[PDB]
Amino acid sequence: YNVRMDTMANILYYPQKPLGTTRAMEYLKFRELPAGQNAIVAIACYSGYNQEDSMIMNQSSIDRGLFRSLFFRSYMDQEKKYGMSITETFEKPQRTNTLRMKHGTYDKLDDDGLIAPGVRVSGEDVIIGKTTPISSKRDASTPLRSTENGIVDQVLVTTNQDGLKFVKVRVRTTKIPQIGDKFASRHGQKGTIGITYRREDMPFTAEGIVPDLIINPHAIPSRMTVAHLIECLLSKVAALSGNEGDASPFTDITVEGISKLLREHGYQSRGFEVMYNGHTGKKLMAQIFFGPTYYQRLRHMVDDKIHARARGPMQVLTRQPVEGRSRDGGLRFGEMERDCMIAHGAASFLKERLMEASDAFRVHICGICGLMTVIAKLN
Amino acid sequence: MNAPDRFELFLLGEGESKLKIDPDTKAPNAVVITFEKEDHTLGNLIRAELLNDRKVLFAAYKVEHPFFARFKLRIQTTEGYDPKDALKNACNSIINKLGALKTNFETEWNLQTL
Amino acid sequence: MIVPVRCFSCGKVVGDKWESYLNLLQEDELDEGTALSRLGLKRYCCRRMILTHVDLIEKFLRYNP
Amino acid sequence: RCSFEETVEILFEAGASAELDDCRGVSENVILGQMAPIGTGAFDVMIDEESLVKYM
Amino acid sequence: GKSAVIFVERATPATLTELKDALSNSILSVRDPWSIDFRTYRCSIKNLPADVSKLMYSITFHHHGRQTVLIKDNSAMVTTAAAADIPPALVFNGSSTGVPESIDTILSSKLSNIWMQRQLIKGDAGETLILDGLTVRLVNLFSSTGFKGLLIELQADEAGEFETKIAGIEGHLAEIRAKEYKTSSDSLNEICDLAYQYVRALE
Amino acid sequence: VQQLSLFGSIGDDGYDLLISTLTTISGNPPLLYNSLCTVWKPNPSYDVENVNSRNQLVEPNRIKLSKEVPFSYLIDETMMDKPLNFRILKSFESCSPWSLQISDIPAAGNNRSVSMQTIAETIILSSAGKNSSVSSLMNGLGYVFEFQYLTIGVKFFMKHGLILELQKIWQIEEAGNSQITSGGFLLKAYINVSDIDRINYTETALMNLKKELQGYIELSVPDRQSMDSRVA
Amino acid sequence: ATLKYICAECSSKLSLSRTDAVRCKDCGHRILLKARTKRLVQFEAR
Amino acid sequence: EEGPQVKIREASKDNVDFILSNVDLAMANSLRRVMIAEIPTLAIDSVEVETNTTVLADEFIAHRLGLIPLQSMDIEQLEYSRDCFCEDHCDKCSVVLTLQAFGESESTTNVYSKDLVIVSNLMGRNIGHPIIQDKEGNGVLICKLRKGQELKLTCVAKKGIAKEHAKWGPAAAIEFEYDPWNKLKHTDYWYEQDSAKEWPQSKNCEYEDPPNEGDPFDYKAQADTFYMNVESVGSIPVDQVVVRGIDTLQKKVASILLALTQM
Amino acid sequence: TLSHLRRTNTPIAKPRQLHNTHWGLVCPAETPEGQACGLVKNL
Amino acid sequence: RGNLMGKRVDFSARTVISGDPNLELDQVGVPKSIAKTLTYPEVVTPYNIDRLTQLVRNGPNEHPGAKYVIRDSGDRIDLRYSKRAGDIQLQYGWKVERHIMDNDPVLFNRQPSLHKMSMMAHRVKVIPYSTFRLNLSVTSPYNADFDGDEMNLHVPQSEETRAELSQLCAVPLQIVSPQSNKPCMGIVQDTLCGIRKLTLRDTFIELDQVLNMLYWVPDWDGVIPTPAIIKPKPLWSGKQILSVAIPNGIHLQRFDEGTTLLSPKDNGMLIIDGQIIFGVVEKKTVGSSNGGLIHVVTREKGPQVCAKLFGNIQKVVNFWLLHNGFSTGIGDTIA
Amino acid sequence: KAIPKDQRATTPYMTKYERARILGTRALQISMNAPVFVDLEGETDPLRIAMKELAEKKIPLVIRRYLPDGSFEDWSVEELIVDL
RNA sequence: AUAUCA
Ligand SMILES: [Mg+2]
Ligand SMILES: [Zn+2]
Ligand SMILES: [Zn+2]
Ligand SMILES: [Zn+2]
Ligand SMILES: [Zn+2]
Repeated sequence: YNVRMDTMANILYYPQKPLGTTRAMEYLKFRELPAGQNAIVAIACYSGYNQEDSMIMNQSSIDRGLFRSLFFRSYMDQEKKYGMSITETFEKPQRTNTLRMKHGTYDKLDDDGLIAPGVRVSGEDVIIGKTTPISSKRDASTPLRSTENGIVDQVLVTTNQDGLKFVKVRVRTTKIPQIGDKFASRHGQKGTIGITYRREDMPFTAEGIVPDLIINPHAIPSRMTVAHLIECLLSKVAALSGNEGDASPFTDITVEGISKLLREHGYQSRGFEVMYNGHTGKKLMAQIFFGPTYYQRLRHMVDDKIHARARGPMQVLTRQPVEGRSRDGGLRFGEMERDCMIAHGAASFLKERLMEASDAFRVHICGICGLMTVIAKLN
Repeated sequence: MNAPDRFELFLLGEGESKLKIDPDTKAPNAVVITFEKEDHTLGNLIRAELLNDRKVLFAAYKVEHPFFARFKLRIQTTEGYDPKDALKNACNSIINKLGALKTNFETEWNLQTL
Repeated sequence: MIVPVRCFSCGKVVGDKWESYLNLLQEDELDEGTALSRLGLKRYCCRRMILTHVDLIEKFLRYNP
Repeated sequence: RCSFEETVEILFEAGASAELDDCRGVSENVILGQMAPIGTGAFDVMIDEESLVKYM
Repeated sequence: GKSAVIFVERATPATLTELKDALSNSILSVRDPWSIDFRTYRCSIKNLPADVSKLMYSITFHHHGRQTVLIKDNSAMVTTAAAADIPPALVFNGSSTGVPESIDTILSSKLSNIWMQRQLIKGDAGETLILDGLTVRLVNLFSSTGFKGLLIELQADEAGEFETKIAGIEGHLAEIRAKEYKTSSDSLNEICDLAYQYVRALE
Repeated sequence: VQQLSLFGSIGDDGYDLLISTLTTISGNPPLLYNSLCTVWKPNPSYDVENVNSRNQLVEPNRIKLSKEVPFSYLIDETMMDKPLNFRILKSFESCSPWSLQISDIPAAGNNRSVSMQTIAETIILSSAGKNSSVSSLMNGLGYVFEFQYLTIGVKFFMKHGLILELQKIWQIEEAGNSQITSGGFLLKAYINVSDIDRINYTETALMNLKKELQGYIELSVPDRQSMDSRVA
Repeated sequence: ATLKYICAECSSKLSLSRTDAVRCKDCGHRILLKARTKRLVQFEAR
Repeated sequence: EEGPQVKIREASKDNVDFILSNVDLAMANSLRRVMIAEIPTLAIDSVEVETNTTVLADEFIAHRLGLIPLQSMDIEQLEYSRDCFCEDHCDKCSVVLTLQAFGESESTTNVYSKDLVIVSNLMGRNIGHPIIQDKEGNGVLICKLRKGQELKLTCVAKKGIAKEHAKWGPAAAIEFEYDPWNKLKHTDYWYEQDSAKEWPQSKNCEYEDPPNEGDPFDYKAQADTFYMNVESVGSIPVDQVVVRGIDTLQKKVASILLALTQM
Repeated sequence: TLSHLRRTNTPIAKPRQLHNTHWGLVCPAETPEGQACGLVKNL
Repeated sequence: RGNLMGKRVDFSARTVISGDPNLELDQVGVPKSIAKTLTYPEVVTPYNIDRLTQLVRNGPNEHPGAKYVIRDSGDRIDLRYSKRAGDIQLQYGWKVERHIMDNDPVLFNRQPSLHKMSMMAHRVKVIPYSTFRLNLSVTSPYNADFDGDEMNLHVPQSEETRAELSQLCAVPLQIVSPQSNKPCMGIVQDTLCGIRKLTLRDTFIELDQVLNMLYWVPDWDGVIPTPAIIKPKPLWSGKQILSVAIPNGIHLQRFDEGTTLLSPKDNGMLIIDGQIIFGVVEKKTVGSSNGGLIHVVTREKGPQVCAKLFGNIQKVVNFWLLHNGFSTGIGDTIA
Repeated sequence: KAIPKDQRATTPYMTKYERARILGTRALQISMNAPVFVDLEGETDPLRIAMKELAEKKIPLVIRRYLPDGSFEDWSVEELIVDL
């Protein structure tokens, strides 16, 4: 990973092999190159911040490196040749002789038009300085995505098949598990973080153990993901025994077999453990199903999703808001949304959405032939 | 990104008192103390000690939302007794109890040879 | 990749214990469960830290610059 | 009619038949960007100078 | 007039009272409470000529005029935000608008690029203890980070016996087990030395 | 502080008539006064970024120091024994207290009935220490002397806090003082306002004075840019 | 002092300017890197 | 002696097993919470990287450096930089650590918490020493280098609490139990046939009298007697995790009394 | 990466269903949800 | 279909949704960043002039701040760059484009939108963290969950538009729906699960917890109800302390299979004057049911009263269950 | 054509839509510095002002209620029953 | 255009 320039690369800080494994994984290179970490998971009802597929994370564990990841994006740019005379250039543009400059800052550019690796960047800042001389010259520079930030990892200069100077810039960030951040077990049991609690707020075993993750009991029944519960029980034994827990498909391993082994370790056979409430210290009237379960960190993180707009770039043809988060677009108040407004009887709210909040324009029409013919020299 | 600074949990805000004592309207001789940059650590401790006070009629605390480190504590006492005084005494009792706890641990620790 | 300092769940330093664990296995031939326990890793949260670690750093070192 | 399914084949025929759209549908006023004649816009609002001068 | 400021670094909110009682048999009367703000500004100039501080202190006395003394490089400037303290002649010729504000407000709103407020120590509900020819003021100083210490302001009209008066108060500090404290009675115009003393005792 | 004002002017010959008019209109004869102003700017040798600790843009501005001087310092020997009254204007250790002011460019707005300027002021009462001169103190703040001017005139106290100044201004330099107002007097009418009401009320007072002098002397709103002390 | 660009494989420093020839001195390979800023970067240890 | 009482069961450099009798569960817990969260410690907080030729990221390494335990015995005589009067840090408020490492060896060169050197003046106080519990005396393994792999950096360690970051957490797991026979009826035991056979008996059962079935339910009964185990990371000695915990909670309560006083 | 190098596309009777003949040749679980469901086979 | 009958729009915002037991039914947690972007154009008026001047002073970066000033003249002042962003003196009739603030009415929507209830008006609540937070009982109408769902937010720009939202499509109004002439929001998950557990005959609460459970109800009269058991030891039942959330005047009767006036199996339901007499509270009672506690409350007391009841029932129940706990294991599948 | 007051047959009660639109309109006008026909008992929000004006039936507006044929009945806000 | 998200 450290020697390749790819657009986007996500690497887990401290990957862990799973406590519960398949005999088939041997060939899949999975234990050598894992996709997650064995989290200490309590299936409990706690503050109600884990309702409807959400989960609670141990904010204490997150600090210790649980689920952090590296992030590398790579920005590219060419120095194109437009015919006999016109040639783009790598340089730090000067605002007096360069048109349509980016509002972002150009100070982090060395005179070769690149940021040296090691400089910390931030939104709207200029990674690569470029101008497309035409006459003095327009600004063709590359700014860092406005929704991101980080430190420049590496910057390389090259020529291609025909010898056009082109430069690749890598930017490294460390993404620390936040709220809308998605995670799942290996049982189609997905969810986002609802809240993160510190160790003291968390429920705890008399032994001093605390969950990394709190998942809701309400997941399990309707879903019938029994293997999730077994994964856990087996992983608990595996963790204590120091033996690889064989979670392979068609085998002679029984929930009874594993139960017996867990009782040999001092824990209650069905994985339950008595827990104490973190805020009061009072024993919970319920005993919580507690043990390690292999959880995966998924590509969907809240900060790459979050988007808001209030007047912005417009299309040329339709003169309406541009598309997508990427382009600082506006959202679509579509047909089905029009319908709801019509159902509500929100006549003026609708007019506003369709006019003031988007499209709205003024023409002069003729009273004889109701056409937009009128040569309004309004002045 | 929309993440609040970690010190916001314990470090008082610009012009923000630890305590804000407001009087309860619905009940006679009852008050509501809002504790800024505090959690269960202190709330449940105080509430439980006020419960030991005989002249205290009502005592409860609540952390209205977990994103904010603050809690409202409601104290109701018998007529003539002041709830601020009730809180003052429970605070004192706690300290004196902890003082003995330290003294007792220290004595017992010094006896150990490990 | 590279042993975690401190167990995520309780924060018992686990950074020192790596080589010592790997040694109690080659040199002492000992099974994983005893080595962990020898090293005083009693809670399963701490056990899982070492037991399930994949020291990818060692492969990473195999590349020249 | 053109906002559902037949669009252009409906507007050509609309042309040669010299149709006249009275703009009472919700669709029309939406295309036109005017306050639709639905709930909130199903009636009109007027100031009365009589009642106005009465309250002062 | 004469003065001295004693700042008890190692102490707690209680230390004030402990010292308050060690004087119980020396007290006479108690006048109105006092207040005080102690600000620290750091200069942002990057060419600053060698040996020119980058630090400037602002000492605001409450109802000692609502006056603020600026201190930098052993020099002081006395200012006031009180319209009532404006010299009559300046109001008459229009030099003044008759409606002044604090030099600190000016610093933070008009000169903020040059001067940045680093710290703000406040002392509220202070106590004015009146002894024999020696007025002793006590107040607990607090920062944005909780308690910061105890401050003793010693003012005495009696130009004579003073070195004794200061030594006496330092003694009552030894009694209450108040060790590791700083005392200043240095000098650079009363309000100015007093302000300076706070700086010496707190910086 | 908010200063609402209007300005005007008259040539030396219009003096007596104007004094007579303002005396009847206000009920009181004029009062002689003077003031010395010294303007200071950020030291150009030093350079600092123009931003907050919060990284917010701060615009560099001039600081104005102003005080009075005893009239006797403005009367030479030729001036000697001349009624110390309004007619005199025609024949033209530590630091002292000073008024320190920083002003903002007047409020924006087309068709403003008056000029409205915000003024931050504090009072310097005294100093002590090594470098106690007001000059050193300004340097300590990171400022340097730029220019200074003397203003001599007569003022009238009117109703609702309205003040009228008839002034002459002289810039001061060793090369010599030059009269900025050479030819006549700068006329200024203003009210200092520490609520929207009192602001619209003050505007009215100024407007009534403008109205009452219409035909004789005109009072108008000066150009915002002419009342902007920012350094650039 | 000063290493404008580094080599990808042999890791030998290069220090070249505009129109100097995008290649390494000894080995062929036109790859070449950039070498860290001398403006030292600080990180919070959290 | 007086109010609540302690009876230590076992001691070491790393553990304190004890019994806390004549106490409110609320108090036992509030102490437990404080030990985890509010006791101050010294930990690396800023990492300026001069050179890094390693297989690991600048911040990956940086993160680890915070989790390395530092001597926080005399932490109480160090100021929080926030409260300190300088510009950033100084001696009165920080410990400066240095780390220079290089792959001289053909074999893999290791970087340990022992390889950290104090560059700031300690004012002769027990602070900033990387805690080494390691038998071979190496401490925490920070990094691995090959040949021309250099790591040159500077660390600024600062006073802090676990609420700000879990790196300033002086305690590992805190064991906490009460009523090993469920005499209080504080839990309804989930079972299949017999809750007594199905659920394992606590160690602490031996330190309490079994209920004896031929007795009615003691409703009047309240929770006192808490079997706890405090585990230290290194920064502060096990005893001082308990003591400083008791003291922090005491100071925390005093602030409230004082707040009321100013009001 | 592995599962991408074992992916099968089927362009355009009841193709989406898991056939008996798919035993041991194609994965009964690895298929997309929606539009391409059962038309994207995995070896 | 795509530029006229539906079009993308400005004053729109979208992010990942997550639940909250501490939000009121009708509110929506809005991330600070989203609030700092979305704007409402407010006309300078004697009533707001001072407040508005302050948000202008606060500027585009501080939370309760503003982005633009619109003069009578028509030209827009950008507070981010204007050299006069400080000394900006407002005039009646100007517009201050200020940030979205706590209690502004906003259109919240989950696509598809095959319902009028798929777009409802919520009260803003500016909060930290990057997700839109919603009350759990409002989940069902939108058809949302927190497995990675995103939701749309639209901001009205006129006093008229705002009224439309607040007066016609606000969440409390939408509780009883015409789709099936019954409530379209009810008590779910933790709160539903905890509500059964709380209301069993077996379930008794000690004084300490009763006081916290009481204080937790935001409209509680301050009256400690007489314990169902006064000596040996004062004890309250679940039924009793839940009834504090049930408003006075609320009358309900339900007979399930085998219900007598002696309800031996704690069958059916009997609520007299907003006080439970018998039976266990669950889906049939507190869900989005035709005969529902919600159906009666909306109809009898009002939509605003019923919306408060949701929050109330959840604040008590969730608190109780936080301390009681609830789990699920393999042991629960074992027969 | 306009139906005479004596021949009006639409509801004597104000529709949800009418009330929402009156409140919207007044609030808008109040916000555009229109004269307020009630004592603002400290009120500052134009909708809360509108609510107050409608509460005392001091809103000088009339609802022109159109019939499908094109005719209409005019109703004063003062005369419409507000049971909503 | 493919992949993907609920
Ligand atoms: Mg979903
Ligand atoms: Zn025409
Ligand atoms: Zn652990
Ligand atoms: Zn080479
Ligand atoms: Zn310092």
